[PDB]
Amino acid sequence: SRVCQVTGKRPVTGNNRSHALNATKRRFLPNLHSHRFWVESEKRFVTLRVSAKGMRVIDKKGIDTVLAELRARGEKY
Amino acid sequence: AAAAVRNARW
Amino acid sequence: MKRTFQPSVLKRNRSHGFRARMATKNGRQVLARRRAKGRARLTVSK
RNA sequence: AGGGGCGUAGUUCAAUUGGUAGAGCACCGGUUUCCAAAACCGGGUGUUGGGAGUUCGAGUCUCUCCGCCCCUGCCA
RNA sequence: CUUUAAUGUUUGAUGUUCUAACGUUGACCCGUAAUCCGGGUUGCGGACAGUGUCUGGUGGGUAGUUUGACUGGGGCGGUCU
RNA sequence: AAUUCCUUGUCGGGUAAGUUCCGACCUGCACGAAUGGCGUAAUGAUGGCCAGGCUGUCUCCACCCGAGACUCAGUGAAAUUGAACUCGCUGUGAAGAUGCAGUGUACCCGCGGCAAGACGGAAAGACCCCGUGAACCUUUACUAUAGCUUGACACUGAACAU
RNA sequence: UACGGUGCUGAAGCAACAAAUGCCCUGCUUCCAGGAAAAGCCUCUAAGCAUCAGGUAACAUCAAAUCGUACCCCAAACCGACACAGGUGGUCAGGUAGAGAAUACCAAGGCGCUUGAGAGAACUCGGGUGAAGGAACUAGGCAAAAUGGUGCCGUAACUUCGGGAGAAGGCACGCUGAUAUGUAGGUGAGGUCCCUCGCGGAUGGAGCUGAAAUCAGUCGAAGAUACCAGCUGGCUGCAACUGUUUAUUAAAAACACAGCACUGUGCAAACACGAAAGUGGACGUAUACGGUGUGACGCCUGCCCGGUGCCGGAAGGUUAAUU
RNA sequence: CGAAGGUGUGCUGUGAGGCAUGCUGGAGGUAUCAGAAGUGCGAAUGCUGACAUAAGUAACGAUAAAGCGGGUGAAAAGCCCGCUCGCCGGAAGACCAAGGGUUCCUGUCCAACGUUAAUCGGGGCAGGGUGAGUCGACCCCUAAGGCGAGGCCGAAAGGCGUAGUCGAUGGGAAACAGGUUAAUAUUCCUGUACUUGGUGUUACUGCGAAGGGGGGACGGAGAAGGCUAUGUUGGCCGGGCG
RNA sequence: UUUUGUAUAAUGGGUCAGCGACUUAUAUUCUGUAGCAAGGUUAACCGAAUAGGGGAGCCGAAGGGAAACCGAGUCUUAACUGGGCGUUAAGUUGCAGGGUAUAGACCCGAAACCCGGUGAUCUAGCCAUGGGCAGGUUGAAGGUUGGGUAACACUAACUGGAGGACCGAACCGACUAAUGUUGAAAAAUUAGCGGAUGACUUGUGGCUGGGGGUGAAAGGCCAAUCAAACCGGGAGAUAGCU
RNA sequence: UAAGGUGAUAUGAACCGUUAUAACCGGCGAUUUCCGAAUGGGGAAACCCAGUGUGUUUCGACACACUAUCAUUAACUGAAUCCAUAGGUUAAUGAGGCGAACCGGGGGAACUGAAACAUCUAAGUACCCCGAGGAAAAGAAAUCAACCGAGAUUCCCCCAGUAGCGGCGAGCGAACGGGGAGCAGCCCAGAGCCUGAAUCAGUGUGUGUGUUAGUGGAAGCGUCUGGAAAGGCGCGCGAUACAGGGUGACAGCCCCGUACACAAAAAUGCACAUGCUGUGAGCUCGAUGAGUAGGGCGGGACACGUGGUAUCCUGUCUGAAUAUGGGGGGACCAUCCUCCAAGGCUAAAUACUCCUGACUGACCGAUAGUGAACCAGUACCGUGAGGGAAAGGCGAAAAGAAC
Ligand SMILES: [Mg+2]
Ligand SMILES: [Mg+2]
Ligand SMILES: [Mg+2]
Ligand SMILES: [Mg+2]
Ligand SMILES: [Mg+2]
Ligand SMILES: [Mg+2]
Ligand SMILES: [Mg+2]
Ligand SMILES: [Mg+2]
Ligand SMILES: [Mg+2]
Ligand SMILES: [Mg+2]
Ligand SMILES: [Mg+2]
Ligand SMILES: [Mg+2]
Ligand SMILES: [Mg+2]
Ligand SMILES: [Mg+2]
Ligand SMILES: [Mg+2]
Ligand SMILES: [Mg+2]
Ligand SMILES: [Mg+2]
Ligand SMILES: [Mg+2]
Ligand SMILES: [Mg+2]
Ligand SMILES: [Mg+2]
Ligand SMILES: [Mg+2]
Ligand SMILES: [Mg+2]
Ligand SMILES: [Mg+2]
Ligand SMILES: [Mg+2]
Ligand SMILES: [Mg+2]
Ligand SMILES: [Mg+2]
Ligand SMILES: [Mg+2]
Ligand SMILES: [Mg+2]
Ligand SMILES: [Mg+2]
Ligand SMILES: [Mg+2]
Ligand SMILES: [Mg+2]
Ligand SMILES: [Mg+2]
Ligand SMILES: [Mg+2]
Ligand SMILES: [Mg+2]
Ligand SMILES: [Mg+2]
Ligand SMILES: [Mg+2]
Ligand SMILES: [Mg+2]
Ligand SMILES: [Mg+2]
Ligand SMILES: [Mg+2]
Ligand SMILES: [Mg+2]
Ligand SMILES: [Mg+2]
Ligand SMILES: [Mg+2]
Ligand SMILES: [Mg+2]
Ligand SMILES: [Mg+2]
Ligand SMILES: [Mg+2]
Ligand SMILES: [Mg+2]
Ligand SMILES: [Mg+2]
Ligand SMILES: [Mg+2]
Ligand SMILES: [Mg+2]
Ligand SMILES: [Mg+2]
Ligand SMILES: [Mg+2]
Ligand SMILES: [Mg+2]
Ligand SMILES: [Mg+2]
Ligand SMILES: [Mg+2]
Ligand SMILES: [Mg+2]
Ligand SMILES: [Mg+2]
Ligand SMILES: [Mg+2]
Ligand SMILES: [Mg+2]
Ligand SMILES: [Mg+2]
Ligand SMILES: [Mg+2]
Ligand SMILES: [Mg+2]
Ligand SMILES: [Mg+2]
Ligand SMILES: [Mg+2]
Ligand SMILES: [Mg+2]
Ligand SMILES: [Mg+2]
Ligand SMILES: [Mg+2]
Ligand SMILES: [Mg+2]
Ligand SMILES: [Mg+2]
Ligand SMILES: [Mg+2]
Ligand SMILES: [Mg+2]
Ligand SMILES: [Mg+2]
Ligand SMILES: [Mg+2]
Ligand SMILES: [Mg+2]
Ligand SMILES: [Mg+2]
Ligand SMILES: [Mg+2]
Ligand SMILES: [Mg+2]
Ligand SMILES: [Mg+2]
Ligand SMILES: [Mg+2]
Ligand SMILES: [Mg+2]
Ligand SMILES: [Mg+2]
Ligand SMILES: [Mg+2]
Ligand SMILES: [Mg+2]
Ligand SMILES: [Mg+2]
Ligand SMILES: [Mg+2]
Ligand SMILES: [Mg+2]
Ligand SMILES: [Mg+2]
Ligand SMILES: [Mg+2]
Ligand SMILES: [Mg+2]
Ligand SMILES: [Mg+2]
Ligand SMILES: [Mg+2]
Ligand SMILES: [Mg+2]
Ligand SMILES: [Mg+2]
Ligand SMILES: [Mg+2]
Ligand SMILES: [Mg+2]
Ligand SMILES: [Mg+2]
Ligand SMILES: [Mg+2]
Ligand SMILES: [Mg+2]
Ligand SMILES: [Mg+2]
Ligand SMILES: [Mg+2]
Ligand SMILES: [Mg+2]
Ligand SMILES: [Mg+2]
Ligand SMILES: [Mg+2]
Ligand SMILES: [Mg+2]
Repeated sequence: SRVCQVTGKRPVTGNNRSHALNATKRRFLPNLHSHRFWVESEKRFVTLRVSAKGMRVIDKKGIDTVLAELRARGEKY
Repeated sequence: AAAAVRNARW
Repeated sequence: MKRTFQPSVLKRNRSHGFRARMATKNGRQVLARRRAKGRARLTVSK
């Protein structure tokens, strides 16, 4: 499903407004993209379904550090 | 049941 | 004149039988309701 | 019947819409042609349907009255 | 100050060429007894396509509703201070 | 004319007599060319009209054969029903009277029949109207919205040329 | 001997002809719309065994479990609230007449339909017949009556040459005899030849079966005698047609239709169903697919781009998020 | 020594009521003054039950048709037996599938059920009855389709789908005739067969796959030919002399 | 009952018996009553506990002004001789009752909207696999053999067996009329009628689900219900109407 | 515990017991077919079909056991591709489903009200889905206050229908503060010096108190009416027992009980103590949660509907300071107070009752009370989901009527 494997972002629901404030139910989905991340330690490419916000944290945190948290989370990358 | 007898005065 | 009921044991069991009802949760909720109500005959199977 | 529109030169139409009515054709007169026409020059034409009211003043504004158009008169 | 000629800079506008993201409902290999899927090799495309947020346009495709009253029945006509 | 209001348009054919039909006329209220026009053999439980045959369709009904209806025995419903000792007439009267007034008539009670009335029975009227009722449907009614489409940013980088 | 029964005995048990919709036939011929799968079964070798195992063949032998099996099954037992004039798939298919599984009468077999008995009114239902007239009835020939078979003769406008057409209209039909005592035809024994020999071939014609036609005679009012079994013709509107539709008041001129045209769509197709994946389109590729309108065929389809859509253009005007 | 309740009677108050009694019944009832209410019914085409009305009226379910003798019985138009008559006979006969579930057979009974009576019944009651290597099902095999490891996708639920695994209405081994029970039969009995596996013996010996190939394996229409089921006639056998 | 008005021929009721509709909670105002009184009274809670404790708070004794503020005054205005609102007048807490408010709010009754499920054993379409269509006609293409042509073309005869072809049973449809209309039957029967080798018909399974399906298209059909199925829930929806 | 007993309709038959192996009651075990998460495969639930292994032999077979999926962990093997990795095969644990309400979270209406109707209301309600517990959730201040101070969370009464929100309509509706119920605080983001300290979790070991069978339990006679006395009329007695029920009409003394006094082989709850197995207490010095806070855009949650709107959550795009520093104090700034987010844990007061026991009612008394006082979620109806009834009383004793 539409779940970020790093940040855990999932679809959320909200309202479409209007000039008359009419409210209709809608959904907000993450900007998910399948990317092949190069993990140096295994000299391999591992594919992750990440959001655009998740991509930013990967550079800041390091590829190895995030995966360590993922193994603790048991997400089965 | 029934079917409204079309003895209808229009 | 042919009416709405044409008996067919194979069709009846495949449509409303115990295994057909219990295959899905919605049918399993029918069994849960009939168990809660205390029905003598849970499903249509003999 | 009821409601809207219309009546302006000889025929078809502009109108200004309170203070002095034009255009096209037709008609008349004169050119041109052997002659008619086509063409050219010049020009006269109107109670503005009828009446009664307003207004200093009405073809124009108001109301009836004639004539001619256009719409409606539907549900059981 | 104007006119500004040139000067670097900072943003953009196209065009061209790349590959490395991304695409492949191209080929081949393996998982594999498999027209799925995944991985690998390669080719093609390529900073497009596609997707997310925001945003302009369009949208009876689909919804939620409105569409007055008086009236010698109602509608039409007329009327509403 | 599946289209013509006036209208049974007018003329012709068919009939003794034809508001229909057929042929023309054109004055097309308000036909018309793929929301097709005009024709067209065949086809049609297709619509209209005419003729022959044929007949109880009818003039005008008669008889007969069966099944009910009628009588007897057995079994044994239903819709409906305020209560009834439940007549005519004229008038009155939520304005069409078995029930009021006046008057007339009528012994008590079945059975077979006919349906004029009991505003007969059936079903909180379908037409009409109303409610600031419901639902579907239409659109250049209103407000939205899926979808489609546009651009910015992100996924998304490099070099060069202007 | 208990109407049953039980026990014993028990003749002939052949041929010809006719003949299927069954079998050969999952064949043959032909056509376009081009007509499952898998396993059992047969065969082939890999790896893994090739002394073994395993395979083939012949005997002997074991095993073949479990569940259904009554009865109804076009109906009183199923579906219709009913012992309900309804509905319900397959198999079997006797005799006479007949083209026939139509129809009439019968066989095998099964039934008389679970209130009757009287009476013999009106009226109602289902039928029969009808003087005379023959659509005068009625919205309307509604209904009824009538036509009805085979063979032969004959048959118009019109036509897309197929039709129209069974057009219309008419004639002959029984029975008996003769041709010919039981014909033509079909079937076909015995016998006689031939065979590299059999469920054989060629002759051969016995015996069965058997129309159709003609002639002569004969009966009746009537010979397709019953049942069964087209009414016909003329003009015209609409739709070409076969078909489809409002189960339960509308079967039509409505829908569909072949054909025609426009338009979209280059295949990761358009489009559609799906929050998405995917699927259909299509295992198709513009001679294809989707959508729209028209609706065979024949002769044809004129003028308007102002309005509303669609398509193309992009210079300018205006204009969102953003900055 | 007769409470409530019910049913009469009498008295009494302006009224809703009250008091007392005779009978019924057979065990509860309750003054007074306060307190609390599911506190008072004729109607709502009110709800439930009971009972009327029409009314001993309509109807008693295809116009295929009945009649008689005898029997059983308390009782016979309806049951049993017999003889006639009539109806179906491409069905109104026979055998199945689907579906029903004992309605099948026998004994016994007539309250209810049967549109009447009923001795009868598909009614009540009690017994009995369904016998398979070959018929089916199960089993092997697949169609449409369903489910679906992993997988892909999706707020969750879930959706789709691969390998697979299910799913006949189709494809796959084999039995016929005769006899017999009140009710079953290609199942039981008699007679005569056949099939697929297991095991063992003997002889001869290349076997072998989730793999390959063949086969299974397939339309519509039409045309005959050869046949059988079956029928007819003759012959034969038995019986008949009307 | 509803009305200006009903013996009304306007609605309601066949009858009896039973049941059946102004309630409850909280808050607020008013009246009555009781207590205390310029004061009255507690709530939660504690508590052997209907006591007592708890004055947290609430109302009242002072108002005016938008407010700051002032205060028996105050506001307005620059200011009022003014004017508005106030100042002599007992309240408060229980209990009962009359109203109001929020809840279903006196009871019964919608057509509908929304949510989650159940249905394609009927019917519509489609998919897979099987079956059915007596009999009798018409005689296409093609083929053969002639006649004709240089070869065709063409023509004749004979073979052939084409068709949403013809007549007509089964089968399927349902056009007309009669009956039937509390029926034999909640759509049929009888006599006729159309199709009847096909766009046919049928058996057994399967698939498509409710704003959805399916539809040779009628708003038809989707379990006797369809201009939005059925079941349960929101729900005692709402009902200025009866 | 016992002199009676083989459940009920429901008799009968044949028997078993009587002083303790009848029966009955309780604790702990044994057995526990088939279906069902159903788990060897399949399936039209209660049926069909196996595989492996051990052990049996009458050579026909037979009896047990194991064989689902997923998650986690560990071994062994094992591609493209040399290592590897994916994948594959075993073995251990754990999970699957059901169940009333309450709880947290993910989604989320409409009717209705506004006398119409869009914002709003209904309502974060109904419903769907996920997860957990006996409670859950929340919870140890980047909180409030206001220059005085308070000191986690939850719940009740006030504050108050106030301040505010609102087509400023309908309506919605606090907080501060106060009174109560109940109170409890800690750990990591790191290393030493001490040392096993406190405390917690496992378990045994006793005590105490329950729970799951039980034991004893006081005291009346006469007469009258009457079918029968518990009633009438007399005369007694018990009471820590006059709560109730039954007994032929109304029983303190007839029976069962009640008040009191007692009881446990075995299992188990709770609490205290104690022993082991883990568990670390204290001191010093450090460290102080970054794609986070904040911001732009779009929404949502706070009573607060974008409004001048603080605060909280974030789909999107950005992005700090970091104790010499940050957050909040309802736009915003300064000053001043107060606190230290971006890591966690935590009992009590609170909500609910499918179920167990006892007791209570100005609650019902067979059309009432649960739909059901009765073999009721049954009969019956519907393809199905689902809907859903009617029906109690002989008498003291059946003595249920011999003939
Ligand atoms: Mg109308
Ligand atoms: Mg709309
Ligand atoms: Mg609404
Ligand atoms: Mg009005
Ligand atoms: Mg006319
Ligand atoms: Mg004429
Ligand atoms: Mg004409
Ligand atoms: Mg036209
Ligand atoms: Mg045109
Ligand atoms: Mg056109
Ligand atoms: Mg037709
Ligand atoms: Mg005609
Ligand atoms: Mg005639
Ligand atoms: Mg009368
Ligand atoms: Mg009278
Ligand atoms: Mg009168
Ligand atoms: Mg009479
Ligand atoms: Mg009569
Ligand atoms: Mg009459
Ligand atoms: Mg109105
Ligand atoms: Mg039998
Ligand atoms: Mg029948
Ligand atoms: Mg019926
Ligand atoms: Mg029945
Ligand atoms: Mg049939
Ligand atoms: Mg026949
Ligand atoms: Mg008669
Ligand atoms: Mg008649
Ligand atoms: Mg006749
Ligand atoms: Mg006669
Ligand atoms: Mg006559
Ligand atoms: Mg005559
Ligand atoms: Mg006439
Ligand atoms: Mg006449
Ligand atoms: Mg006729
Ligand atoms: Mg006739
Ligand atoms: Mg003709
Ligand atoms: Mg005409
Ligand atoms: Mg047609
Ligand atoms: Mg119809
Ligand atoms: Mg039909
Ligand atoms: Mg019809
Ligand atoms: Mg058309
Ligand atoms: Mg244009
Ligand atoms: Mg243009
Ligand atoms: Mg009482
Ligand atoms: Mg008395
Ligand atoms: Mg008694
Ligand atoms: Mg009451
Ligand atoms: Mg009353
Ligand atoms: Mg009655
Ligand atoms: Mg009688
Ligand atoms: Mg009568
Ligand atoms: Mg009578
Ligand atoms: Mg009668
Ligand atoms: Mg009968
Ligand atoms: Mg007799
Ligand atoms: Mg006969
Ligand atoms: Mg029985
Ligand atoms: Mg019998
Ligand atoms: Mg009797
Ligand atoms: Mg019986
Ligand atoms: Mg056998
Ligand atoms: Mg068996
Ligand atoms: Mg077989
Ligand atoms: Mg899976
Ligand atoms: Mg699937
Ligand atoms: Mg299988
Ligand atoms: Mg089969
Ligand atoms: Mg049998
Ligand atoms: Mg062929
Ligand atoms: Mg033969
Ligand atoms: Mg009346
Ligand atoms: Mg009435
Ligand atoms: Mg008071
Ligand atoms: Mg107190
Ligand atoms: Mg105070
Ligand atoms: Mg003053
Ligand atoms: Mg009050
Ligand atoms: Mg009230
Ligand atoms: Mg045909
Ligand atoms: Mg035909
Ligand atoms: Mg009639
Ligand atoms: Mg025809
Ligand atoms: Mg229907
Ligand atoms: Mg709707
Ligand atoms: Mg409902
Ligand atoms: Mg509600
Ligand atoms: Mg209601
Ligand atoms: Mg199993
Ligand atoms: Mg409203
Ligand atoms: Mg627990
Ligand atoms: Mg004791
Ligand atoms: Mg920190
Ligand atoms: Mg924001
Ligand atoms: Mg503002
Ligand atoms: Mg505002
Ligand atoms: Mg804000
Ligand atoms: Mg941020
Ligand atoms: Mg009673
Ligand atoms: Mg009740
Ligand atoms: Mg009850
Ligand atoms: Mg009762």
